[PDB]
Amino acid sequence: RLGCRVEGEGPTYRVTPPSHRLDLRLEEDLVEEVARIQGYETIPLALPAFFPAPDNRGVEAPYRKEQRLREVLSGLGFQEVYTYSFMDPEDARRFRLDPPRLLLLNPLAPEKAALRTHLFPGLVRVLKENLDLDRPERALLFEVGRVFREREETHLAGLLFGEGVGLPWAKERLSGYFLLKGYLEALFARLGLAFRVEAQAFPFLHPGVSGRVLVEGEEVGFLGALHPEIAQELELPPVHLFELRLPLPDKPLAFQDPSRHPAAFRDLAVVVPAPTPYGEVEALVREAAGPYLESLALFDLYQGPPLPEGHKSLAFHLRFRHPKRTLRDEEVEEAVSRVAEALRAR
Amino acid sequence: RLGCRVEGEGPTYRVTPPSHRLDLRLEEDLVEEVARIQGYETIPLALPAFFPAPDNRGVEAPYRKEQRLREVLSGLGFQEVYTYSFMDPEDARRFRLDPPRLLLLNPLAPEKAALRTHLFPGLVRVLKENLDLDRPERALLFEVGRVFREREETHLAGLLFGEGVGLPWAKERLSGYFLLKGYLEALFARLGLAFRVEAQAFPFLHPGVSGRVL
Amino acid sequence: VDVSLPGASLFSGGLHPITLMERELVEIFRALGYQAVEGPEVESEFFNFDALNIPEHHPARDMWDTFWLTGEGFRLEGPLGEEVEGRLLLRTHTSPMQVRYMVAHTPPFRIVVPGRVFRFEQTDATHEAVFHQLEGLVVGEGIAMAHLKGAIYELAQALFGPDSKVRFQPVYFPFVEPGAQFAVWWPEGGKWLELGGAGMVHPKVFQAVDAYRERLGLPPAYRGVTGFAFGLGVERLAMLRYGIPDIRYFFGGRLKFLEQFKGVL
Amino acid sequence: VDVSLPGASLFSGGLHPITLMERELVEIFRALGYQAVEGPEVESEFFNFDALNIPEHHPARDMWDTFWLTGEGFRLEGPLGEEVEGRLLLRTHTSPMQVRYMVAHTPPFRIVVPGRVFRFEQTDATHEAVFHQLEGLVVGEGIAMAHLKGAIYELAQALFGPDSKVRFQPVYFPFVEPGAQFAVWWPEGGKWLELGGAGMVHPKVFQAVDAYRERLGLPPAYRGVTGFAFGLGVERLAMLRYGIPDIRYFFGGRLKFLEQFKGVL
Ligand SMILES: N[C@@H](Cc1ccccc1)C(=O)O
Ligand SMILES: N[C@@H](Cc1ccccc1)C(=O)O
Ligand SMILES: [Mg+2]
Ligand SMILES: [Mg+2]
Repeated sequence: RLGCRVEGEGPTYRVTPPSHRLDLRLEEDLVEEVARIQGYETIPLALPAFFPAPDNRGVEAPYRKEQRLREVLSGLGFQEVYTYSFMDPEDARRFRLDPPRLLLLNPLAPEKAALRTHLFPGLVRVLKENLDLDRPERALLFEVGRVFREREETHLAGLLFGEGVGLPWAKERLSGYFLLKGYLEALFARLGLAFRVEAQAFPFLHPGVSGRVLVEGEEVGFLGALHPEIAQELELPPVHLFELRLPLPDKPLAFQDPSRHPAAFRDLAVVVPAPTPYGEVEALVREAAGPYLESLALFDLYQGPPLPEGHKSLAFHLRFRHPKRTLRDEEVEEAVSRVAEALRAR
Repeated sequence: RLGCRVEGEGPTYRVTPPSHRLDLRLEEDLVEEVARIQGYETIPLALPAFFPAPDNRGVEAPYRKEQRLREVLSGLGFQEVYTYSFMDPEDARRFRLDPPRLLLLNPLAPEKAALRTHLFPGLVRVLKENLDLDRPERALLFEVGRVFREREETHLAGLLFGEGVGLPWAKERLSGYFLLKGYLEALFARLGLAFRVEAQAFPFLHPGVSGRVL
Repeated sequence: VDVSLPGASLFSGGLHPITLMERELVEIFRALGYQAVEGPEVESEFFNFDALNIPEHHPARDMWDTFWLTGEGFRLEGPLGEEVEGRLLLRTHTSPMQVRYMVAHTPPFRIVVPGRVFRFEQTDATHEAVFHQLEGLVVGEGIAMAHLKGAIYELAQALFGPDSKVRFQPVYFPFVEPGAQFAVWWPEGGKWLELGGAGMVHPKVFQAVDAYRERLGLPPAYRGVTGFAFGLGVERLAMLRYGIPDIRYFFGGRLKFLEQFKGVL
Repeated sequence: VDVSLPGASLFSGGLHPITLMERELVEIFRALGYQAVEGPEVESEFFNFDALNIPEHHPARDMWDTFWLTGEGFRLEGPLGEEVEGRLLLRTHTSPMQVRYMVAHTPPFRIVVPGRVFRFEQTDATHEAVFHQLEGLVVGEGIAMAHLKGAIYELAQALFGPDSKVRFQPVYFPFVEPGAQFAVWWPEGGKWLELGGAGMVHPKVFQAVDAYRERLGLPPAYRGVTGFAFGLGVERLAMLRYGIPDIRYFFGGRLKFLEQFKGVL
């Protein structure tokens, strides 16, 4: 009826289409025909059942991983945000960063002619426009997106700003950089990943308040206070940032029986130059504590009148334990020196 | 071969089992037989496909709801905990609360002879024993469980204790009741639910620091 | 400023391993179209025993050490919110849910039922009185054992494998014929793990369901349909999976333990 | 103490509506055994057009307003980590992933691909240049259209219904024959919603895949297998679902907006 010639006896036929029909070349094109003429509604409903080829097994992991993370954040207290993957070539300047490696040939507008190499610029920018529309006292958010440098990459950045948290009515607040870090650390605490920060010079980050980020023993992303020069180049006050690369590495848990025998407690302080970083300090103390160091915390420190003008004090709470048996004091005040010795012996 | 008598021409047969076989009454019992004798391993592998009866549609909601919540908490900062559904009748006193409506007839021990009417007692109790084993400075956790009063009920309780949060080294902390509330409010902020508290007298709660939840 | 310094002591929460394991198992069956639903920890001797072909004075009832309860003014709800009768007890397994669900619904369907169960037993390193199980039920015309077999097989793969496999041996249960116990191949640790029991839903169970339904005014729905159900111990698997050595550890609210599973996901 | 007082100002996070919608859609297909996987936003003209039966100088290429890119030292990765060539651009839809996945895997399978796409267009109340789509692909011997039909039907039910239904009309796509557009019945608002397109994977697409595979050393895997794929606009649905009026709203980082979906789940 569609003007085709059908030769053959079956089961496979010779069908020559009318010349005015150019969309008819394959057998499938021919099937689509019977279908539309019979009516797509005359096709029944069904569901397939099969055991999927093995190489398809794990597949979801990556995606899944990204989402659990996405979720934890929101549960931790971050508002998620969605930003255009575009970038104003000009901002490569405005924000002290290298130029975009990818440019559009048909940009939507000269201010979205490149491809974001960084996420945070967009965040900060959002901050601004929010302030101008509605005046939020504080703000804490994040965004996960693809940035483009030599290779496409999945990045995660977060921004904090405002008075901080604390009692609304009551005077004080607690905010600033150490707040952002506070959250950051808790996040990894939740992901079961070891994270720490080490001062690092960043063109876009105020120095002194600059620092690279070390997830479980690795260097990825940074964290810090937004360099004021930029803070002001924009009608903006002080802001705090951090931008990482995903996927986050992962430490497969190795469960470990905790012992019942009570721990060995200790009071201890360290006096070292005002410049020295907490890091190395904890590092050393820790690396010398011995194989029975259960805990290691810092409950206090201050510059301090009663000591060397260029040195500081360190409140370190210590705990020890032995799986199989209780720890004999012989080994405690002993290993304690093992540290103190190489402590400032260095 | 199993000693059955088989009469009939098919397709349905008359099978009388030997008297020593008492487990053979139904046709199905008879099938289990061919199966074990042919070997369970000789049964192929397959997967069913069908559109489920409509009344089964929403079903997962409740469970799902409970879990999202469970998850948010952990993400907010609460350690989850699992406590026995048992209760020491004695604690009905120790903790100022009414007596358990359900008791065991074969308790595991007189200290687990009743059914928890409240969750928190168990939490607090856990707190203690933790302090005695390891000495945690602060603690924030929760637990979701079934309590038993006139009807079985799903309850959620959380406990806070310790110095509170703030700078470890730096002097101050911020904790106490208004901390717990702080978290509570944020949780609802996350669930999109309006919550508030109003002072209420509770036998087990210090007054002045007591309050019902809305 | 010293950036290496510690930030504001913020609380990092975690989840209980059972919850994690439960979750994991659930996500698995969910991918095969199973829907999760829970039942009551306090049940009626009717749903726990009678409904499933379990006799009063015969050897079967004697496979589950039950906790009997007492007390008044306690209202137990039936599948349709009605009040039901029978000696009260603590669900000895999650199977009762099998019934409540069927009474309340129409085939075909696929459900899975996580839940804490209770058995009167002396608590040791590998035995508890309080633990969790995960019941599974799939009813519909045409269901056969091969389906159950595939079901379990998919589960194996999902857990270990594709270098893992399944073992099905015949076993006896009053609510299924054929009945079977199934083990799973663990490629890593190299051993066979007895996971749980399963089988083709027993005719007298279906009978029971319909009978109670009509007594409730509903039309029969399980005549001419087939089905299989299974149930497995969660703690065991969780222990093998997350590598825990003492089952008592789960109900032992120790933090040093619980935190160990903070980032499990 | 005054308990009615406000507690410590703690930060309450939230999620972006697209993420929520995405999530919801994903959980849906996951229950039918679909697995989620993502592709790259920056693609090669080869995967975006050529692989799928899309010609250079013919009317088809002319249905997608593409963003062309430029720049050096940028490394684009192929399905097997190899470096691939072709004019660079911004994925115009998520279909390219269809290919990358097939080249890299073996049937039978079910996947779903969420992802942000880009189209050169003027941004108005119902049209964006940057938005998201969700691609779906199911390949295997025996696959037919009825499967696609059921697939979509299940999706409908999952979203509205069981008082909702599906509409399938024939439409033209270079990578599927038969091709079709499908609408869904919204019982509440009472109208038909055009959701997305779908169809039976085109033979030349399968051809392409195998051809590139062999060029990569792999044996052909898509001869003698069938398949269907579909793709739908996420923003549209999210708007209808969560009741949003302006599509521009999504990329407009306004908080008063974003927070509105805090407790969506
Ligand atoms: N819950 C059952 C396990 C099982 C379930 C279903 C069928 C067979 C066995 C038990 O207590 O052992
Ligand atoms: N992503 C396609 C939608 C589609 C997918 C698969 C088959 C048919 C249509 C589009 O751009 O329109
Ligand atoms: Mg045609
Ligand atoms: Mg038998």
